[PDB]
Amino acid sequence: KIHYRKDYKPSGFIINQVTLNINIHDQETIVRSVLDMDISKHNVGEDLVFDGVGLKINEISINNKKLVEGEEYTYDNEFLTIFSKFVPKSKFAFSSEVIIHPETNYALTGLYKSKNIIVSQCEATGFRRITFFIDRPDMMAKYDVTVTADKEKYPVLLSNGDKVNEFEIPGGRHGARFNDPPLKPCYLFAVVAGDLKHLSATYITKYTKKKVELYVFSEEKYVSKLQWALECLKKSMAFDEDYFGLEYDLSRLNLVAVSDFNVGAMENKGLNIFNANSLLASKKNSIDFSYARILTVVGHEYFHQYTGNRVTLRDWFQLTLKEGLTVHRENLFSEEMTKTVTTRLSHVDLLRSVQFLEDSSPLSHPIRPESYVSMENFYTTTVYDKGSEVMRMYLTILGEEYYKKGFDIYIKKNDGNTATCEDFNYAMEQAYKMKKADNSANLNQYLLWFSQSGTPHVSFKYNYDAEKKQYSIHVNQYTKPDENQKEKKPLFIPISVGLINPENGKEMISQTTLELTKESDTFVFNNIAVKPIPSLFRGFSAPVYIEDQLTDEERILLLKYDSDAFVRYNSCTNIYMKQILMNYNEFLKAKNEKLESFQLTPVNAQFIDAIKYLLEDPHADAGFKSYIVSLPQDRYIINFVSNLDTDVLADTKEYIYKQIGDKLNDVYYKMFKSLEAKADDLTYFNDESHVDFDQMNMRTLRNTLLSLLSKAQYPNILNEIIEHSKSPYPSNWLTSLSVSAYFDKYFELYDKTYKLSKDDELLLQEWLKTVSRSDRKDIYEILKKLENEVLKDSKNPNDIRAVYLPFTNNLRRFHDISGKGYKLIAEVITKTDKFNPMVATQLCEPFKLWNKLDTKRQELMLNEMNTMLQEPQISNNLKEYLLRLTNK
Ligand SMILES: O=C(CNc1ccccc1)N[C@@H](C(=O)NO)c1ccc(Br)cc1
Ligand SMILES: [Zn+2]
Repeated sequence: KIHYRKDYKPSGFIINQVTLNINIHDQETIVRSVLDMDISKHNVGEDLVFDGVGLKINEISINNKKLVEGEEYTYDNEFLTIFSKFVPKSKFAFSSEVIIHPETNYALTGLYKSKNIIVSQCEATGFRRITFFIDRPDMMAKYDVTVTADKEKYPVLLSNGDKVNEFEIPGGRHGARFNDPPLKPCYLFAVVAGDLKHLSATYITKYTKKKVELYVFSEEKYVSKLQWALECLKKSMAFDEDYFGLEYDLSRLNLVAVSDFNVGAMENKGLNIFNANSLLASKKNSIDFSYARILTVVGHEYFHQYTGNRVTLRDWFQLTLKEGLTVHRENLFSEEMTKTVTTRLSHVDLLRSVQFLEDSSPLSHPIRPESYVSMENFYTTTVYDKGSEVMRMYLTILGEEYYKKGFDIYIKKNDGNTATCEDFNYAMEQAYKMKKADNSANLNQYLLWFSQSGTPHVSFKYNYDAEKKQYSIHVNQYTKPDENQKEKKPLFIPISVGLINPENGKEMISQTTLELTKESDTFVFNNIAVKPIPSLFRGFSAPVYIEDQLTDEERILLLKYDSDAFVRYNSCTNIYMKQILMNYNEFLKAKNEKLESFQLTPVNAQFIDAIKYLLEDPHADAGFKSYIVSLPQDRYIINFVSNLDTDVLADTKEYIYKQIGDKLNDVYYKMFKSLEAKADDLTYFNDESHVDFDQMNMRTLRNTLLSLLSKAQYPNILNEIIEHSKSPYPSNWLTSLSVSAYFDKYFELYDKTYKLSKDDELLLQEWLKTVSRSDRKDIYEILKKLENEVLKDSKNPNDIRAVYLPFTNNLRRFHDISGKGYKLIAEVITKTDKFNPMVATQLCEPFKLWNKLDTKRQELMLNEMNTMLQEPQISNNLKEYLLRLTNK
């Protein structure tokens, strides 16, 4: 079945109360469920159909009358059908007893066992794998849940709500009962059982002065890695209080880390469950990246408590209303807490690489799709990250004060209810009306951000009249037709702009957000004393392709002197892109024409001079510096080249990196040495509450320079590499492994770092990733060694994703013209699809650009997707993904 957004219809049934008994045994888990139900005003006498996947039925009843299979109900392992003739006309009880098997549930959806912890994952459609339900988010009910288990193996028992009873059971078993009176959808139900250890704190809310208990749990081995998460939770609570004025409403919040998890974390009410790699860190055993990941993922699930949990989705097509909005709240949080410009830059760099690729691929979809078949395939960077950019533009358009007023309208009008994207637009419209002093002004055009797929292109032309002191910015917007809209309409595009005086680098006009609402417009500015350089889309103010039509000399001057971090970064990006496209076509012609000699256009010398200038600026940001020395991401570049030949791109990037290194390697080396003291400062190495994002950026800059100097084979850099391997920080010593790929000591540092990584589950996975991404000529043999010596038959999604996905970014080797790379990942996708369809679909990520490559590689990748499509046991998830991806 394909579900279409236009076909939403309230249920003809009501579920008022869920009473659950989940009894965990060694070989099986027994779920007894009583559903206090009713007939709704939309009933039309239909069969009572519950969702129920993979359940072994012991018995069902209606009003303590056991139902007979065949004459009274059919169950096909997916839908339980009780025919209307046996369905009461008033308040009735439906009860069932089913058997499920968490120990062998390797799809990690529903109830499953992660190492020695039983844990649930119910969003989107996992609750029906636990018991029968009308498994859809508008079906709101009260929950009363008892869990029993062997007490020695499972001493800690958690579910939603208040623990109201704890009782011993003969046979060394024990039980706990949890009552959660407030209504919730079933995807927010959770249960956890295990030998869990914890850190805890008490938070007192800002206004009600309520005492909230905060618990963070892990397995005993890793309980020393919980401190940052707890700190991040407190920060998230303060931020929503400080920025949005929202307080936590429950008496307890639990965070739980498990080793086996399909995604990052899950916002189950009062019982947030996390991938261990997004909750656990320690400075001895984690790379720097973990600290920003934990901060964002803890924040993200907390912010869901309002945007997702208190204000609910009517239906799954509204997904971006909770995910896009929560990512937006997440990003505002991280920007505030890290206080570095590279936080925002990192979100743009993700959007413009990953999400732009998806939105020009055959998978392109608006942030509110009109249909789906696999609800799990709905969870995408379009829905999340373009969703967040659409959510963020409300704030750009409105400003902080009226944005907060509109957000408050939304929460006040809809708290405790279901909502839709239109509800949010309406709340923002009310704030737009107050801001414009015009109650006729509206945001109806803005709704197209939700329904229109594809990335708008925004282009510029300029005019300066020197005698008139008059400056004109002519703007054009354009979206390519795709499979979702033949004719694209103009969106409401807010363009944050400044005007830079090229003589002194000063701002020429006040804060200004151009509201482009037509396919084209001309914005004129008077009293402009000299010809300015425009600073366009400051902060990346709309999710668009920016065609700035500036000269490289103009872009260099913005890069040196503009006030906005993103426009500086983007101006640099654009200079690189111009060079990349030029040298690419030059390498491509020489290859196509079989030239025996040929020329390459060198990198702009004034550009290199500007990079040196900024690198030598003591007062500049170390994180920003590391962005300017890095060419754009390969998946950003691919949006600008038809039939991209990856070897020619590899040769292009190589030439450009070499050109710049040939001028700046001595600068790179000087800085790498002068940065050591502050970057590797150990003063707070044993304080897990002390987290310094500037210092971590300094290490990123050192590790970026080290990589450049190593690839360049800078004299005696191997000494620096070996000394780096001795650093206490894993970002440093795992960096020493990857950059030693260019040297004969690689396999000596392979063994050294493995021995340092093998005793921590998460640190080993980072090691796997480092090996996987190593720029090695023998990388295929090294992956085979990982498979045989380390990965083996692990079904842990973290292990599989660590071995294979970084490798897929290896431009020369993953795209080896034999197809051996496409064949290797295809085999892994098909093998993984037999037990975890969602992760199988994640492993298809490299294929998303398949139709953007040279015709030979297009054919290689298509052949492999057609082979996976032909596997007789293919999951629905994977089949539907690959059918869409290949346009079938
Ligand atoms: O962990 C992440 C990371 N983001 C993400 C992951 C996959 C696809 C798109 C984005 N997302 C979780 C979230 O949003 N928690 O609040 C989540 C929860 C359930 C389901 Br089904 C899917 C994702
Ligand atoms: Zn989320």
